[PDB]
Amino acid sequence: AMSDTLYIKMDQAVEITKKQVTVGDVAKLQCKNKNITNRLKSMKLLEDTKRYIVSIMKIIEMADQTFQNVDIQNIGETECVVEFKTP
Repeated sequence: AMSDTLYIKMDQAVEITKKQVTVGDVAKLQCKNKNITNRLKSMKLLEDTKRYIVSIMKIIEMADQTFQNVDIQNIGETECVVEFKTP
């Protein structure tokens, strides 16, 4: 019986030019099991069409909803301001 440990360090603020912001645009990830971070890196958090705050709990809900035996350890911020450029 093996649980994967996922380490999350979210940024405080992020400037984004893109159409979509993903978990990886917002936080650095580490897991020994790369299937975990590869999937989570790319998951849509939100799509552009000014600034949107992301809660760590949203990312955790997502990981818990996506993955089987993955417990999370939060290393970083709990709230993050994403601001879209291209004005």
